Amino acid sequence: SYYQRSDWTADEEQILLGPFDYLESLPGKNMRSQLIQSFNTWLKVPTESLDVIIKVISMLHTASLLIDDIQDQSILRRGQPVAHSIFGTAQAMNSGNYVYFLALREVQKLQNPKAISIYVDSLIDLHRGQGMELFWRDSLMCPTEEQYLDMVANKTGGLFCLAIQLMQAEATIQVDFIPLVRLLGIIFQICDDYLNLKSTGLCEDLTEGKFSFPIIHSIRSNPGNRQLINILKQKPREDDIKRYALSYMESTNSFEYTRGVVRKLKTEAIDTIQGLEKHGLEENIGIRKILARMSL
Amino acid sequence: SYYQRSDWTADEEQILLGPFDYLESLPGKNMRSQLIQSFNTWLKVPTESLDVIIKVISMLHTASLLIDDIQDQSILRRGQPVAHSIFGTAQAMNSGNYVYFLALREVQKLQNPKAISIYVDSLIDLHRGQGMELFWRDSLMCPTEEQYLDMVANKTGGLFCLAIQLMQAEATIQVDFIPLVRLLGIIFQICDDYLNLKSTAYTDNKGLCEDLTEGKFSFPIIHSIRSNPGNRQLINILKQKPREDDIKRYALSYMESTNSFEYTRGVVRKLKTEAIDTIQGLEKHGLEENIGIRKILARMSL
Amino acid sequence: SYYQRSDWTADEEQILLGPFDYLESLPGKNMRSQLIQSFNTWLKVPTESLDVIIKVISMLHTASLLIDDIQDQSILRRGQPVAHSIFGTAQAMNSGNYVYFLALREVQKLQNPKAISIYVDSLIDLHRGQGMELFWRDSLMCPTEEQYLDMVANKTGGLFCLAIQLMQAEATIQVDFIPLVRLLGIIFQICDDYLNLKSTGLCEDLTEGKFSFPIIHSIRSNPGNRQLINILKQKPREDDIKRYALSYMESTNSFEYTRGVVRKLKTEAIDTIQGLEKHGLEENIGIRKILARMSL
Amino acid sequence: SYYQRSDWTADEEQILLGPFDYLESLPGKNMRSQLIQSFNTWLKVPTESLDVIIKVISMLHTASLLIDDIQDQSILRRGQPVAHSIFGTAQAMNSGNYVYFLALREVQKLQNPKAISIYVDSLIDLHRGQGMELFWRDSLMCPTEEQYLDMVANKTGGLFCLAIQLMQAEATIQVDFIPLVRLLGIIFQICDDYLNLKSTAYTDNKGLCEDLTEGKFSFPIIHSIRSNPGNRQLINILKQKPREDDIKRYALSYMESTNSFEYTRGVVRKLKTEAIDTIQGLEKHGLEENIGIRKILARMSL
Amino acid sequence: SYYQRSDWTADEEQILLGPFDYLESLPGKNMRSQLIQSFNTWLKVPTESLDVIIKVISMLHTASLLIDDIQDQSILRRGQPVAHSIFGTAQAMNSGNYVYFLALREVQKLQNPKAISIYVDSLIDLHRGQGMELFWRDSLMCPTEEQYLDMVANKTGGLFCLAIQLMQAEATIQVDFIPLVRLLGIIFQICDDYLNLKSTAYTDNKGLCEDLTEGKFSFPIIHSIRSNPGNRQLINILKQKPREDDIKRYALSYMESTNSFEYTRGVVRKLKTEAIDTIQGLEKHGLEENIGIRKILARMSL
Amino acid sequence: SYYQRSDWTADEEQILLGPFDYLESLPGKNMRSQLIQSFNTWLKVPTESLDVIIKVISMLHTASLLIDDIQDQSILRRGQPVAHSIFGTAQAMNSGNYVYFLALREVQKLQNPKAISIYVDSLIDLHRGQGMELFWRDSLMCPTEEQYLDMVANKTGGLFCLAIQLMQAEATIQVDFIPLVRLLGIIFQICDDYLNLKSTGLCEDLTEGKFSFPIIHSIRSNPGNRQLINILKQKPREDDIKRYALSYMESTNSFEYTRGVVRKLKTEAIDTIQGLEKHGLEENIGIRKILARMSL
Repeated sequence: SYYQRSDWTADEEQILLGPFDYLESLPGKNMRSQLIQSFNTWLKVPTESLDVIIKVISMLHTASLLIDDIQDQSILRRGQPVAHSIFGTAQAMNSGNYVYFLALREVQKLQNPKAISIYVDSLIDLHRGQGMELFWRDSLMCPTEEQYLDMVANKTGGLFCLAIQLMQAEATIQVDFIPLVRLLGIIFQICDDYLNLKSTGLCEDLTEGKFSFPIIHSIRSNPGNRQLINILKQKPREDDIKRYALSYMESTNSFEYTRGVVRKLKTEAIDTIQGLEKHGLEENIGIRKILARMSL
Repeated sequence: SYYQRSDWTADEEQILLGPFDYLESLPGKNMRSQLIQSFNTWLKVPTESLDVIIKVISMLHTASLLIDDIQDQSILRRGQPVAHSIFGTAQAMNSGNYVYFLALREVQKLQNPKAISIYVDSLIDLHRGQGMELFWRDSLMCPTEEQYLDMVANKTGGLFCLAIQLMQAEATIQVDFIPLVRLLGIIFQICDDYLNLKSTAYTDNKGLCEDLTEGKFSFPIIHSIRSNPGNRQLINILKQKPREDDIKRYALSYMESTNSFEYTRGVVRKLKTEAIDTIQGLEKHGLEENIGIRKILARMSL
Repeated sequence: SYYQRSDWTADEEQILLGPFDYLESLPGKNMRSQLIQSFNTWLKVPTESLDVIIKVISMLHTASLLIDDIQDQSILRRGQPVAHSIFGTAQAMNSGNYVYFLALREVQKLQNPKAISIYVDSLIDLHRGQGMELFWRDSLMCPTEEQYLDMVANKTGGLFCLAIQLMQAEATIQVDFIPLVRLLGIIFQICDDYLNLKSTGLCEDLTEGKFSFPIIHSIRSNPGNRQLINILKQKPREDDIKRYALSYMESTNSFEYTRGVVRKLKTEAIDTIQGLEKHGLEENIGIRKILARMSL
Repeated sequence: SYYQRSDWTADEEQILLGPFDYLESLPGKNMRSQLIQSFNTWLKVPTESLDVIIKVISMLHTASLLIDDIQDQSILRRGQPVAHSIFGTAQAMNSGNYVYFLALREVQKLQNPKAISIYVDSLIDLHRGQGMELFWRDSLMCPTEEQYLDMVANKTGGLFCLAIQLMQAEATIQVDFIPLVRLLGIIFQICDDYLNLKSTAYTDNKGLCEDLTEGKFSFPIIHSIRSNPGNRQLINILKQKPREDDIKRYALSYMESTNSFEYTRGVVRKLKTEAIDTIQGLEKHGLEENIGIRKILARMSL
Repeated sequence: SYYQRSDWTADEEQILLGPFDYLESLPGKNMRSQLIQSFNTWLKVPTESLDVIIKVISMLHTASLLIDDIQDQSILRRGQPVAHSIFGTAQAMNSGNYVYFLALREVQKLQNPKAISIYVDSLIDLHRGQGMELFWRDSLMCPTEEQYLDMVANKTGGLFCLAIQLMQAEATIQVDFIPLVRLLGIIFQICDDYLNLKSTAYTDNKGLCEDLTEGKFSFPIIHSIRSNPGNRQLINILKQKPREDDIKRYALSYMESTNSFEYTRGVVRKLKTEAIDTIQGLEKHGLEENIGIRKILARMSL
Repeated sequence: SYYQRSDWTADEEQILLGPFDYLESLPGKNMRSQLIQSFNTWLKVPTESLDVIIKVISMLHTASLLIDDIQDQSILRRGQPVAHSIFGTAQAMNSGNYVYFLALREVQKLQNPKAISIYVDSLIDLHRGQGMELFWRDSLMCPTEEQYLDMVANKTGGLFCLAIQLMQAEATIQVDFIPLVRLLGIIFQICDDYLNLKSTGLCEDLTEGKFSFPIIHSIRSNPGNRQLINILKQKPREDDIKRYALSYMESTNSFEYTRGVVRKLKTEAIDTIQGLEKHGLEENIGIRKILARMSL
């Protein structure tokens, strides 16, 4: 009687989604979507469910950008200012975790008894990946390549795998695509690492102190030289430190090593793609295109 | 194959849970699990289900402390360092949101279909309340008391309501206890606001007037700001996020001049009366007299 | 006997006027002066007094730059470093307030019983304007256009009006020019706001968190979007935040809105100028030129 | 018309005066209005004029505290937060200079033509003294004692001299009291310098040795620096602007080793003797014996 | 000629030595010059040579405090400000390395050719130990206890060993005392590590647990970190370099739970027993019983 | 028995010399070496000793760069990032002071009874010079030209003189070259000061607050203007402050004054060089080349 509970208003949603709406208004390379499209060539998910899945994955992806940019302490995002440099850390963080749960509500629309478990297991894999990455960063402990790949499997596989698993759960065909999906996420992340250092901020991964795939190679290629790992500790904003690091990683042949690893991995994926097709699946051009987009 | 997927190990769980386990080992008031037990006098949920519910609510509560101490830039927690000042904010944040989803997995063990929707709706309300509170905070706009209470109902209420709705989902009695529990969450939050400013117990556990340092528009702060809009001293103090004891001291003195601490006591007094009436009303409809719930209401007092 | 009061020396003046002499040595757009010249076409102030007034207004103008640059936390001034980044905050502040009172001593040379009251009322209007502007800035409270204009009347009218009022007090003609003078100061300030965002630091008003005329328009044009007002709170030094804000203000048509307001205001001034001339005043080319200088 | 000029409102005055009103409500020593009253025994200015003078001098004094606390980067004021740490420096600064001109308007009410020139010359001296003090401060050059006293005569003296010159302008007696009042302002400032370092009353009101934190070349600091130029410890401490109590403590200890606090007492002793002689001299020329002025001199003592 | 070379003056020495002289005037424990005197019972170095040795070792010790307080970012030293917080780091650093070479010049006065090589080898060991300690520090890698003891032998041991090797070079007795003195330097450093955390005497002289603020992997810290690798709380605290007393307090509490302070006492106990055996062994070979050396061993104790 | 002293390993040397090895891997203008070569035309030091001396001087020079960059708070070094911005202050400092003593061990290889005294006296002169320079900087006390030159004699003469003195101590000829060596170091330092402000970071000496030769001239040329010395106090990172200072030093004719001083000093050196040659020394082309390299 003294307290009268009010309904939630459009204006309040608008406030809560400010950081989220901002990010969504920035053009990006929409690739989770193309990945969904080219797996749908095989899975043929009914349209009403595919739209639900696409919206769930868009939401989760954007929400996790809000959070990752805060936790990585990035400065740019699709070339425009990072969401929390407009709205502040707290509202960006909370906006993104809010969207995690709007997405779960959206997922409930599949009215599929397995969809909740699929969502939970992905979000758990997500944070498990991002947690091991923060652990190495904060401890200055360089992982092995193998350790890095298991982490990437979790933390970039998480949403890749989430999308395809939901599609699988809504489709009639019972082929297991997840191993291939996980490969593509690993390739995607390794390419990302490479492009962050070699492509037209300058090497934001160095500023953030991240043990990325080529940085790992360079540090371990000659553990007697501690210049690179010490640069990571400094978390350098300066272009002159970054340019020096870049140059040292050239001397260790680490960009050549990464290119050859991506080559080896694309070859496994094509081989795998051909396996599924030699077993009664339509030839998939769209997925070969996706895999060509990653190349460097 | 080049990639050889591996199993998650206990050593890795331990890393992921470091911040959470740190917080979990500092002693707390356990209001929430005592509130559950008082309601279980009426709802009589079996032990197996009730352990799950208690575990889910305490996972979610610790998790959100992890996150809220970061977003509030708090310094102490249970009179000990905030988790993120040991582990850093990134890992403290990630561990906290990780646990949100460990708790979702945990509530699946009820194999109750209403349970997922209850969980979803409550996490949503949590973030809605927290989101409006940060909005006023960052914009320097003082809410009305009514707006404050709507937000508290979502933020603090959302987790009280989650605990009792899960119990209701696990019980066959068709009484709605949620209004009562929501009322208790408001009373609890207003008491918390008052104590953040007026007690050596909380001033030893979170700092002298940490709500001032954070710039939070709490219940007595709102009252004192709005009771004399021509004086901007208090809201300017909030803008400054003072760590100094002298500013906080002056602000506290100012709020006594506005009779705001008395105003709050009076409000809490009216709400607790409403709470007792509600309890007595439920009991006048077949329920046994509930001493535990009277004792938890009591232990929210000044 | 133990204390012997010493005279004030040229060397000490030189110290006290260091920040002031520095600013005066930087070329600027000298417009208070042209405004005085083109009103003198009508007022014909005797030369000895006009020189006193010109010196008083030069002093006050430069002194208030010393102070405004500190209070706004600017970084550049006429392209060169801001006075307090050479001399420090305290000496720049004190140098400027010192000059306020040297000017009052200079004003006493008019030996006009009204001149002191005119000076006091202007300096009061000055600080009243700058105080409401700090109040909105520090409180994140966006004023209305109407509120902003009353503030500008006070805080840019103050020295405009001061100059013309002294001239009026020293002249024989009794025409009231102040309403027109105040209009011109409002036009001058709105143009300044526009030029601060669209012209060749980049949008120093965003860094300073100022509710300027186009920013006000943009914020209020769509109060459901809080991106701009939140950028103001951040007080951004980064060019990427400023560029984004700039772009958002384009989308709200706020530069088009400001241009049309300045158009409307120039038309009132010409109309007013023509009124005074249709009542026995020389046709004033110089003031029409001044008003053309503001255009955008 | 598009522009519709509006009147200044009381709500707006209140904003403009927030910092000033804040300071004005913290209790002070009221040396200045007591000094005026002692001189009024001799000058016998009518109440109406004397209220104006007292109001002008207290407006100007509060205003310049607002400004000086910013320029000195002070932390406390009358044992309370500095105005700018509630209101921010911009508004605190603007409000302070605003009041300078409210006071100019206020002194116009004497309708005394000498009054404007007196006001102008004193504000000029104020800024000249403050300006030399910042110059030594920022350049790390220690003045001589003589230069220090010239600057104090302008800075602290300028506002004592303003109060008594306005009274002289409102009186027909043709005695010059300004030399005496200037002497009193020096004594007052030297006492202030000593007490900033040597008293729990001022160390509770402005902090432990706040003059050190600010880097001010005060009277005992100058003496101690110059008495042994081969030791640069003290002047290097000034350069550092220490907030830590340990540095300030060490510096205080150093200045005792230089007998600087004794040196100051001795100087203050000589000046107060000169002050009494001057008073007795004025009284030996027709003026009634002035007990009040003897009591204010007394209450400047250690 | 345009350039007219000039002589170095006492005024300039005084500047160069300001930081050094500041430190030199704060009272210390004088362990090192007492250790020299105890060994001189056996080595019986003439007074003239022994004064030189004592002067060289105390120059080098003060110099390296100057430098180590900067590199460790220490706050207090002998319960007084660190030299560089008066003089700034540049001058404090330069003065300290200056003195390293004044001491080299000073040791030349022995006109002993072994002396230069002894000096060189010890300064080398100093920097080797300090260098490994910063390496672990900055990399966040906890050494093993064995690696810690190797580093301590170089860093703290290097200056004990320097003092006694110079004495050996000035004596004709052909006994090797260096193993014993190195052992004493380890015991001394482990005691220092323990006391940095567990005594109001050292907590009043260097701060509450200043080793935590600095991130140093000291003896009990290493033990406590390594005794439970699954808990990363302590090493994460080191990473944070906490100045707050609450974090340091929690970390201290954590290390008690790991029984690390007991572990250290036990280690120090074993080393002191080894030290006594060594002494007794040397004495069983012609040397007179040495009470002084037993008393300095004693005064390293808890 | 409980403690077992371990030997020092290559891996540990590698750690301790990390900052040092880094610096040595950056190309620099190798001039201490050319100075040694062209004095060896006269001194003809036996090869085995000349190599020892060269290594000692290389070590000391690089080590003192590690330290000076920390104490000056520089940011660049031979165009690449400064050593302590990779390794941190403490390890760079300690790496450099370690090398001081490795060099002393190296010097012992000359097995020359005088070499230790020569080393000590140079290192003392070094720190005496750098100490007076920090004293003026930290006290804002502008030295006289004459004071500055005595300081430079110590702090840039120190290693110049050290090199030639060791060569002298290892050579058979007994000519005293030190006065000429000291002249060349003074010329070298004055040229350095000039080039730091006029040459293609921008005026790092202003950022560091250094009283260099032209800055000294400018400040003292008109002590009534305190703009330059106040810029020094600010230690400006901004290019706009530096550009303004640069311009003010132009107006004081201070770069013209420095060029004329260097002219006067080169003329003394040539005159001195010709003296030594008119007394039985080979004509030295190499040293005239060195002296031409300094020119501006």
